[PDB]
Amino acid sequence: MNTPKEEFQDWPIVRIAAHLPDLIVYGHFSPERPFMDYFDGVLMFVDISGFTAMTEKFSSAMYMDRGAEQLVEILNYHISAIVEKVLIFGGDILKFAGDALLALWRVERKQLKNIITVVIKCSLEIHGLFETQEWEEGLDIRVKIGLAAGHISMLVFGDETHSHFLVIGQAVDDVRLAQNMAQMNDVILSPNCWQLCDRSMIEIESVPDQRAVKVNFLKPPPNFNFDEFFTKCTTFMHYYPSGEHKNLLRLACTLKPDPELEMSLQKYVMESILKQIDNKQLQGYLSELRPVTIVFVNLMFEDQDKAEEIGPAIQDAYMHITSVLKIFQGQINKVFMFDKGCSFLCVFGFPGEKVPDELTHALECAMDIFDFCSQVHKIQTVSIGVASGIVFCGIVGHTVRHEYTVIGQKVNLAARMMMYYPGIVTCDSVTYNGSNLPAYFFKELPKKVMKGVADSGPLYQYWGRTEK
Ligand SMILES: [Cl-]
Repeated sequence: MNTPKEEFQDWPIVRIAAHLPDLIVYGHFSPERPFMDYFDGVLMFVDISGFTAMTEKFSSAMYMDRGAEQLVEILNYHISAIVEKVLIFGGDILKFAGDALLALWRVERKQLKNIITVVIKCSLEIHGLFETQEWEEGLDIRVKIGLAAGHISMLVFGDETHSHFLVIGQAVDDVRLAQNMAQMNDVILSPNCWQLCDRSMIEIESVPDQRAVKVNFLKPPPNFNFDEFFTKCTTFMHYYPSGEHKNLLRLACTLKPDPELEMSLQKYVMESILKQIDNKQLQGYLSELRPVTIVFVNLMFEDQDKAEEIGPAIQDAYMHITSVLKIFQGQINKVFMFDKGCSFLCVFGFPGEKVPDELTHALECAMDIFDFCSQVHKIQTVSIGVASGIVFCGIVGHTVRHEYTVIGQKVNLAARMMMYYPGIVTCDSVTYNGSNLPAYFFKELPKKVMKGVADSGPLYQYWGRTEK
Protein backbone atom coordinates (compact mmCIF):
# COMPACT_ATOMS: atom_id res chain seq x y z
CA MET A 1 0.00 0.00 0.00
CA ASN A 2 0.97 3.59 -0.55
CA THR A 3 2.11 5.73 2.37
CA PRO A 4 1.04 9.34 1.44
CA LYS A 5 2.50 12.10 3.72
CA GLU A 6 0.38 13.69 6.49
CA GLU A 7 -1.59 16.84 5.53
CA PHE A 8 -0.34 20.25 6.68
CA GLN A 9 -2.26 20.47 9.97
CA ASP A 10 -4.18 23.74 10.20
CA TRP A 11 -7.21 22.90 12.20
CA PRO A 12 -8.99 25.71 14.11
CA ILE A 13 -7.51 24.39 17.37
CA VAL A 14 -3.94 24.82 15.95
CA ARG A 15 -4.83 28.35 14.69
CA ILE A 16 -6.19 29.23 18.16
CA ALA A 17 -3.13 27.86 19.91
CA ALA A 18 -0.88 30.17 17.81
CA HIS A 19 -2.43 33.04 19.88
CA LEU A 20 -1.40 31.47 23.22
CA PRO A 21 1.75 30.37 25.10
CA ASP A 22 2.45 26.73 26.03
CA LEU A 23 1.81 27.88 29.64
CA ILE A 24 -1.86 27.96 28.66
CA VAL A 25 -2.09 25.47 25.74
CA TYR A 26 -0.71 22.64 27.86
CA GLY A 27 -1.76 24.04 31.26
CA HIS A 28 -4.92 21.93 31.84
CA PHE A 29 -6.05 24.31 34.72
CA SER A 30 -9.03 24.10 37.10
CA PRO A 31 -12.17 25.96 35.79
CA GLU A 32 -12.24 28.14 39.01
CA ARG A 33 -11.65 31.90 38.76
CA PRO A 34 -9.26 33.20 40.00
CA PHE A 35 -6.82 30.35 39.47
CA MET A 36 -3.27 30.70 40.81
CA ASP A 37 -0.20 28.60 40.10
CA TYR A 38 3.39 28.93 41.24
CA PHE A 39 6.63 27.79 39.58
CA ASP A 40 10.19 28.95 38.87
CA GLY A 41 11.72 30.17 35.65
CA VAL A 42 13.82 32.58 33.59
CA LEU A 43 12.03 35.60 32.07
CA MET A 44 13.19 37.53 29.02
CA PHE A 45 11.72 40.97 28.29
CA VAL A 46 12.52 42.18 24.76
CA ASP A 47 11.77 45.90 24.39
CA ILE A 48 10.45 46.31 20.81
CA SER A 49 9.44 50.00 21.30
CA GLY A 50 11.97 50.80 18.51
CA PHE A 51 9.81 48.73 16.08
CA THR A 52 6.37 49.79 17.43
CA ALA A 53 7.51 53.49 17.12
CA MET A 54 7.07 52.95 13.30
CA THR A 55 3.24 53.54 13.59
CA GLU A 56 3.90 57.32 13.11
CA LYS A 57 5.95 57.05 9.88
CA PHE A 58 3.31 54.64 8.41
CA SER A 59 0.48 57.13 9.01
CA SER A 60 2.24 59.42 6.40
CA ALA A 61 0.55 60.14 3.01
CA MET A 62 3.69 58.57 1.43
CA TYR A 63 2.14 55.07 2.22
CA MET A 64 -0.89 55.88 0.06
CA ASP A 65 -3.56 54.33 2.32
CA ARG A 66 -1.57 51.07 2.70
CA GLY A 67 0.10 52.25 5.93
CA ALA A 68 -1.43 49.49 8.08
CA GLU A 69 -0.59 46.72 5.55
CA GLN A 70 2.99 47.98 5.18
CA LEU A 71 3.40 48.35 8.95
CA VAL A 72 2.17 44.82 9.85
CA GLU A 73 4.37 43.38 7.07
CA ILE A 74 7.65 45.00 8.25
CA LEU A 75 6.85 44.60 12.00
CA ASN A 76 6.07 40.87 11.47
CA TYR A 77 9.17 40.36 9.34
CA HIS A 78 11.46 41.57 12.19
CA ILE A 79 9.35 40.24 15.13
CA SER A 80 9.13 36.74 13.45
CA ALA A 81 12.96 36.60 13.50
CA ILE A 82 12.94 37.29 17.30
CA VAL A 83 10.14 34.75 17.86
CA GLU A 84 12.00 32.01 15.93
CA LYS A 85 15.14 32.70 18.09
CA VAL A 86 13.19 32.46 21.37
CA LEU A 87 11.38 29.26 20.28
CA ILE A 88 14.56 27.53 18.93
CA PHE A 89 16.33 28.23 22.26
CA GLY A 90 13.34 26.58 23.99
CA GLY A 91 11.44 29.59 25.37
CA ASP A 92 7.66 30.17 25.59
CA ILE A 93 6.48 33.53 24.26
CA LEU A 94 3.95 34.60 26.90
CA LYS A 95 2.75 37.91 25.60
CA PHE A 96 3.19 40.71 23.11
CA ALA A 97 2.28 43.58 25.55
CA GLY A 98 3.62 47.01 26.57
CA ASP A 99 5.75 47.41 23.36
CA ALA A 100 7.61 44.26 24.49
CA LEU A 101 7.76 40.51 23.96
CA LEU A 102 7.79 38.61 27.28
CA ALA A 103 9.22 35.05 27.15
CA LEU A 104 9.49 32.34 29.82
CA TRP A 105 11.72 29.28 30.35
CA ARG A 106 9.87 27.35 33.05
CA VAL A 107 12.19 24.97 34.79
CA GLU A 108 12.78 23.16 38.07
CA ARG A 109 14.66 25.37 40.59
CA LYS A 110 17.89 23.25 40.31
CA GLN A 111 18.13 23.96 36.59
CA LEU A 112 17.80 27.79 36.81
CA LYS A 113 21.61 28.25 36.66
CA ASN A 114 22.00 26.30 33.36
CA ILE A 115 18.85 27.77 31.79
CA ILE A 116 20.10 31.35 32.47
CA THR A 117 23.10 30.42 30.28
CA VAL A 118 20.80 29.29 27.46
CA VAL A 119 18.71 32.54 27.82
CA ILE A 120 21.81 34.77 27.79
CA LYS A 121 23.03 33.08 24.59
CA CYS A 122 19.54 33.51 23.07
CA SER A 123 19.58 37.26 24.11
CA LEU A 124 22.98 37.82 22.41
CA GLU A 125 21.82 36.04 19.24
CA ILE A 126 18.67 38.30 19.20
CA HIS A 127 20.92 41.39 19.30
CA GLY A 128 23.01 39.78 16.50
CA LEU A 129 19.93 39.74 14.17
CA PHE A 130 19.93 43.60 14.13
CA GLU A 131 23.70 44.33 14.01
CA THR A 132 23.71 45.26 10.28
CA GLN A 133 20.22 46.93 10.39
CA GLU A 134 18.75 50.40 9.48
CA TRP A 135 15.73 52.02 7.69
CA GLU A 136 17.30 54.61 5.27
CA GLU A 137 17.14 57.45 7.93
CA GLY A 138 17.55 55.87 11.40
CA LEU A 139 19.63 52.82 12.43
CA ASP A 140 17.40 52.36 15.55
CA ILE A 141 15.90 49.01 14.44
CA ARG A 142 17.50 47.54 17.62
CA VAL A 143 16.19 46.01 20.93
CA LYS A 144 16.91 46.16 24.70
CA ILE A 145 16.78 42.93 26.79
CA GLY A 146 16.05 42.48 30.48
CA LEU A 147 16.41 39.02 32.10
CA ALA A 148 15.13 37.81 35.50
CA ALA A 149 14.99 34.47 37.31
CA GLY A 150 13.20 33.04 40.30
CA HIS A 151 9.72 32.47 41.63
CA ILE A 152 6.87 33.23 39.24
CA SER A 153 3.13 33.20 39.97
CA MET A 154 0.51 32.84 37.24
CA LEU A 155 -3.05 34.17 37.58
CA VAL A 156 -5.94 33.07 35.34
CA PHE A 157 -9.10 35.14 35.71
CA GLY A 158 -12.29 35.55 33.72
CA ASP A 159 -15.83 34.37 33.43
CA GLU A 160 -17.70 31.60 31.61
CA THR A 161 -16.91 32.99 28.13
CA HIS A 162 -13.56 34.84 28.50
CA SER A 163 -10.21 34.05 30.13
CA HIS A 164 -7.08 36.14 30.66
CA PHE A 165 -3.80 35.30 32.28
CA LEU A 166 -1.02 37.32 33.97
CA VAL A 167 2.32 36.43 35.40
CA ILE A 168 2.92 38.04 38.91
CA GLY A 169 5.83 38.33 41.41
CA GLN A 170 9.34 39.72 42.14
CA ALA A 171 10.98 38.19 38.99
CA VAL A 172 8.15 39.73 36.85
CA ASP A 173 8.81 43.15 38.52
CA ASP A 174 12.61 42.53 38.11
CA VAL A 175 12.47 41.75 34.41
CA ARG A 176 10.70 45.08 33.72
CA LEU A 177 13.21 46.93 35.99
CA ALA A 178 16.14 45.15 34.17
CA GLN A 179 14.82 46.07 30.67
CA ASN A 180 14.25 49.73 31.81
CA MET A 181 18.01 50.04 32.72
CA ALA A 182 19.09 48.53 29.36
CA GLN A 183 20.34 50.81 26.59
CA MET A 184 19.91 49.67 22.95
CA ASN A 185 21.85 46.40 22.29
CA ASP A 186 22.16 45.68 26.11
CA VAL A 187 21.37 42.47 28.03
CA ILE A 188 20.71 43.32 31.71
CA LEU A 189 20.38 40.68 34.46
CA SER A 190 18.13 41.28 37.47
CA PRO A 191 19.92 41.07 40.91
CA ASN A 192 18.47 37.55 41.57
CA CYS A 193 19.30 36.42 38.00
CA TRP A 194 22.93 37.58 38.55
CA GLN A 195 23.01 35.73 41.94
CA LEU A 196 21.60 32.49 40.38
CA CYS A 197 23.65 32.52 37.14
CA ASP A 198 26.76 30.66 36.07
CA ARG A 199 29.28 33.48 36.69
CA SER A 200 32.05 31.44 34.94
CA MET A 201 30.15 31.84 31.65
CA ILE A 202 29.94 35.67 31.61
CA GLU A 203 31.83 38.98 31.99
CA ILE A 204 29.58 41.61 33.57
CA GLU A 205 29.61 45.37 34.13
CA SER A 206 28.18 47.02 37.26
CA VAL A 207 25.06 49.20 36.74
CA PRO A 208 25.38 52.52 38.67
CA ASP A 209 23.17 52.66 41.84
CA GLN A 210 21.78 49.15 41.05
CA ARG A 211 22.37 45.52 42.05
CA ALA A 212 21.32 44.58 38.46
CA VAL A 213 24.26 43.81 36.10
CA LYS A 214 25.01 44.26 32.37
CA VAL A 215 26.34 41.30 30.29
CA ASN A 216 29.43 42.44 28.39
CA PHE A 217 30.29 39.04 26.84
CA LEU A 218 29.44 35.34 27.12
CA LYS A 219 32.94 33.87 27.38
CA PRO A 220 32.53 30.15 28.21
CA PRO A 221 35.31 27.82 29.57
CA PRO A 222 37.72 26.06 27.11
CA ASN A 223 36.00 22.62 26.96
CA PHE A 224 32.56 24.27 26.57
CA ASN A 225 30.33 23.31 23.60
CA PHE A 226 26.99 25.25 23.51
CA ASP A 227 25.29 22.57 21.34
CA GLU A 228 26.06 19.68 23.80
CA PHE A 229 25.16 22.00 26.74
CA PHE A 230 21.86 22.92 25.05
CA THR A 231 21.05 19.24 24.43
CA LYS A 232 21.62 18.57 28.17
CA CYS A 233 19.28 21.46 29.01
CA THR A 234 16.51 20.03 26.77
CA THR A 235 15.99 17.24 29.33
CA PHE A 236 14.29 19.95 31.44
CA MET A 237 12.26 21.49 28.59
CA HIS A 238 8.92 19.67 28.57
CA TYR A 239 7.66 20.84 25.18
CA TYR A 240 10.83 21.26 23.11
CA PRO A 241 9.97 19.95 19.56
CA SER A 242 11.85 16.66 19.19
CA GLY A 243 12.11 13.39 17.25
CA GLU A 244 9.49 13.24 14.45
CA HIS A 245 8.63 16.89 15.28
CA LYS A 246 12.12 18.42 15.51
CA ASN A 247 11.42 20.39 12.24
CA LEU A 248 8.47 22.35 13.90
CA LEU A 249 8.88 25.56 15.91
CA ARG A 250 6.20 24.50 18.46
CA LEU A 251 4.69 21.29 19.70
CA ALA A 252 1.39 23.27 19.47
CA CYS A 253 1.71 23.04 15.63
CA THR A 254 0.76 19.31 16.16
CA LEU A 255 -2.34 19.90 18.35
CA LYS A 256 -5.26 17.74 17.21
CA PRO A 257 -8.98 18.59 17.43
CA ASP A 258 -10.29 18.15 20.92
CA PRO A 259 -13.58 20.06 21.56
CA GLU A 260 -13.10 20.33 25.39
CA LEU A 261 -9.57 21.79 24.90
CA GLU A 262 -10.71 24.12 22.11
CA MET A 263 -13.62 25.36 24.27
CA SER A 264 -11.07 26.25 26.99
CA LEU A 265 -8.56 27.90 24.59
CA GLN A 266 -10.94 30.01 22.56
CA LYS A 267 -11.94 31.95 25.70
CA TYR A 268 -8.55 33.74 25.53
CA VAL A 269 -9.06 34.96 21.95
CA MET A 270 -11.45 37.67 20.87
CA GLU A 271 -14.44 36.75 18.73
CA SER A 272 -13.30 38.71 15.59
CA ILE A 273 -10.01 36.67 15.65
CA LEU A 274 -12.01 33.45 15.95
CA LYS A 275 -14.12 34.61 12.94
CA GLN A 276 -10.92 34.84 10.88
CA ILE A 277 -9.64 31.47 12.21
CA ASP A 278 -12.96 29.90 11.14
CA ASN A 279 -12.47 31.35 7.57
CA LYS A 280 -15.60 33.52 8.08
CA GLN A 281 -13.69 36.80 7.64
CA LEU A 282 -10.89 37.77 5.27
CA GLN A 283 -7.40 37.07 6.67
CA GLY A 284 -6.35 40.69 6.18
CA TYR A 285 -9.46 42.33 7.67
CA LEU A 286 -8.03 43.03 11.20
CA SER A 287 -4.88 44.89 9.97
CA GLU A 288 -5.96 48.54 10.08
CA LEU A 289 -5.11 52.10 11.09
CA ARG A 290 -8.35 52.70 12.99
CA PRO A 291 -9.75 55.59 15.16
CA VAL A 292 -10.34 54.18 18.65
CA THR A 293 -10.57 55.29 22.26
CA ILE A 294 -8.06 53.61 24.61
CA VAL A 295 -9.17 53.32 28.27
CA PHE A 296 -6.06 52.16 30.14
CA VAL A 297 -6.97 51.01 33.70
CA ASN A 298 -4.26 50.64 36.34
CA LEU A 299 -4.97 48.86 39.69
CA MET A 300 -2.38 49.33 42.44
CA PHE A 301 -2.13 46.97 45.44
CA GLU A 302 -0.23 47.38 48.73
CA ASP A 303 0.79 43.65 48.49
CA GLN A 304 2.22 44.49 45.07
CA ASP A 305 3.20 40.86 43.96
CA LYS A 306 1.33 38.42 46.39
CA ALA A 307 -1.01 36.43 44.10
CA GLU A 308 -3.25 35.17 46.98
CA GLU A 309 -4.57 38.70 47.78
CA ILE A 310 -4.27 40.43 44.39
CA GLY A 311 -5.85 37.52 42.45
CA PRO A 312 -9.41 37.87 43.96
CA ALA A 313 -9.17 41.68 43.58
CA ILE A 314 -8.27 41.42 39.88
CA GLN A 315 -11.06 38.88 39.28
CA ASP A 316 -13.53 41.24 41.06
CA ALA A 317 -12.34 44.20 38.96
CA TYR A 318 -12.44 42.08 35.75
CA MET A 319 -16.09 41.03 36.39
CA HIS A 320 -17.10 44.68 36.67
CA ILE A 321 -14.90 45.86 33.75
CA THR A 322 -16.24 43.19 31.48
CA SER A 323 -19.87 44.18 32.41
CA VAL A 324 -19.14 47.85 31.73
CA LEU A 325 -17.35 47.21 28.36
CA LYS A 326 -20.13 44.74 27.14
CA ILE A 327 -22.66 47.58 26.95
CA PHE A 328 -20.51 49.49 24.35
CA GLN A 329 -18.62 46.54 22.73
CA GLY A 330 -15.42 47.64 24.50
CA GLN A 331 -12.76 45.00 24.54
CA ILE A 332 -9.94 44.12 26.87
CA ASN A 333 -6.94 43.87 24.51
CA LYS A 334 -4.17 43.12 27.10
CA VAL A 335 -3.76 42.74 30.86
CA PHE A 336 -0.27 42.78 32.39
CA MET A 337 1.75 43.97 35.39
CA PHE A 338 3.51 47.40 35.31
CA ASP A 339 5.54 48.54 38.40
CA LYS A 340 3.55 45.83 40.38
CA GLY A 341 0.21 47.43 39.35
CA CYS A 342 -2.25 45.45 37.16
CA SER A 343 -3.09 47.25 33.87
CA PHE A 344 -6.13 46.58 31.60
CA LEU A 345 -5.70 47.91 28.05
CA CYS A 346 -9.34 48.51 27.01
CA VAL A 347 -10.33 49.59 23.48
CA PHE A 348 -13.54 51.20 22.18
CA GLY A 349 -14.13 51.07 18.40
CA PHE A 350 -12.37 47.75 17.41
CA PRO A 351 -13.36 46.35 13.88
CA GLY A 352 -17.13 45.83 13.73
CA GLU A 353 -17.40 47.17 17.33
CA LYS A 354 -17.88 50.92 16.39
CA VAL A 355 -20.79 52.33 18.60
CA PRO A 356 -21.62 56.10 18.09
CA ASP A 357 -20.86 58.72 20.89
CA GLU A 358 -17.73 56.60 21.55
CA LEU A 359 -16.03 59.45 23.54
CA THR A 360 -18.76 60.28 26.09
CA HIS A 361 -19.41 56.51 26.55
CA ALA A 362 -15.63 55.88 27.02
CA LEU A 363 -15.52 58.59 29.76
CA GLU A 364 -18.70 57.34 31.47
CA CYS A 365 -17.33 53.76 31.31
CA ALA A 366 -13.99 54.93 32.75
CA MET A 367 -15.78 56.69 35.66
CA ASP A 368 -17.97 53.60 36.35
CA ILE A 369 -14.83 51.39 36.42
CA PHE A 370 -12.99 53.96 38.60
CA ASP A 371 -15.79 54.15 41.16
CA PHE A 372 -16.35 50.38 41.39
CA CYS A 373 -12.68 49.29 41.50
CA SER A 374 -11.87 51.95 44.14
CA GLN A 375 -14.22 49.99 46.50
CA VAL A 376 -12.79 46.50 45.64
CA HIS A 377 -11.07 44.80 48.62
CA LYS A 378 -7.26 45.20 48.50
CA ILE A 379 -7.18 47.69 45.60
CA GLN A 380 -5.16 50.63 46.99
CA THR A 381 -5.42 53.06 43.99
CA VAL A 382 -7.23 53.07 40.63
CA SER A 383 -5.97 55.27 37.80
CA ILE A 384 -7.46 55.48 34.30
CA GLY A 385 -6.09 57.16 31.20
CA VAL A 386 -8.36 57.84 28.21
CA ALA A 387 -6.85 58.80 24.84
CA SER A 388 -8.39 58.85 21.38
CA GLY A 389 -6.86 58.80 17.93
CA ILE A 390 -5.62 56.63 15.09
CA VAL A 391 -3.95 53.43 16.22
CA PHE A 392 -2.56 50.38 14.38
CA CYS A 393 -4.50 47.18 15.10
CA GLY A 394 -3.46 43.81 13.83
CA ILE A 395 -2.11 40.33 14.47
CA VAL A 396 1.60 40.77 15.32
CA GLY A 397 4.19 38.03 15.58
CA HIS A 398 5.16 34.81 13.81
CA THR A 399 2.69 32.53 11.93
CA VAL A 400 3.17 29.98 14.79
CA ARG A 401 2.96 32.54 17.65
CA HIS A 402 1.21 35.90 17.31
CA GLU A 403 -1.38 38.07 19.06
CA TYR A 404 -3.80 40.79 18.13
CA THR A 405 -2.09 43.98 19.20
CA VAL A 406 -2.93 47.71 19.35
CA ILE A 407 0.01 50.07 18.85
CA GLY A 408 0.27 53.84 18.61
CA GLN A 409 1.11 57.22 20.21
CA LYS A 410 -2.40 57.24 21.78
CA VAL A 411 -1.90 53.80 23.41
CA ASN A 412 1.42 55.00 25.00
CA LEU A 413 -0.25 58.32 26.04
CA ALA A 414 -3.17 56.58 27.86
CA ALA A 415 -0.55 54.28 29.59
CA ARG A 416 1.66 57.20 30.69
CA MET A 417 -1.38 59.28 31.83
CA MET A 418 -2.55 56.52 34.20
CA MET A 419 1.00 56.40 35.78
CA TYR A 420 1.71 60.16 35.88
CA TYR A 421 -1.79 61.16 37.10
CA PRO A 422 -2.57 58.37 39.59
CA GLY A 423 -5.86 58.05 41.47
CA ILE A 424 -7.99 59.89 38.89
CA VAL A 425 -9.65 59.50 35.47
CA THR A 426 -7.63 61.50 32.90
CA CYS A 427 -8.28 62.19 29.23
CA ASP A 428 -6.55 63.80 26.27
CA SER A 429 -7.72 66.84 24.22
CA VAL A 430 -9.34 64.73 21.45
CA THR A 431 -11.58 63.06 24.04
CA TYR A 432 -12.33 66.27 25.93
CA ASN A 433 -13.22 68.29 22.79
CA GLY A 434 -15.06 65.46 20.99
CA SER A 435 -17.23 64.34 24.00
CA ASN A 436 -19.18 67.69 23.81
CA LEU A 437 -20.01 66.92 27.56
CA PRO A 438 -20.15 70.25 29.51
CA ALA A 439 -16.76 71.82 30.38
CA TYR A 440 -17.32 71.72 34.20
CA PHE A 441 -17.37 67.88 34.08
CA PHE A 442 -13.59 68.22 33.58
CA LYS A 443 -10.56 69.83 35.23
CA GLU A 444 -7.73 71.12 32.98
CA LEU A 445 -4.51 69.56 34.42
CA PRO A 446 -0.90 70.76 34.92
CA LYS A 447 1.37 69.65 32.02
CA LYS A 448 3.69 66.75 33.05
CA VAL A 449 6.69 65.56 31.01
CA MET A 450 6.04 61.83 30.50
CA LYS A 451 8.89 59.60 29.28
CA GLY A 452 7.85 58.27 25.87
CA VAL A 453 5.35 61.05 24.98
CA ALA A 454 6.18 64.44 23.33
CA ASP A 455 3.92 66.49 23.29
CA SER A 456 0.69 65.18 24.94
CA GLY A 457 -1.43 68.32 24.26
CA PRO A 458 -3.73 69.76 27.01
CA LEU A 459 -4.71 67.01 29.47
CA TYR A 460 -7.92 66.87 31.57
CA GLN A 461 -9.31 65.09 34.56
CA TYR A 462 -12.75 63.72 34.03
CA TRP A 463 -14.27 64.99 37.28
CA GLY A 464 -17.72 63.60 36.54
CA ARG A 465 -21.36 64.81 36.47
CA THR A 466 -21.44 66.48 39.92
CA GLU A 467 -19.15 68.60 42.18
CA LYS A 468 -19.31 65.56 44.61
CL1 LIG B 1 1.75 38.72 31.68
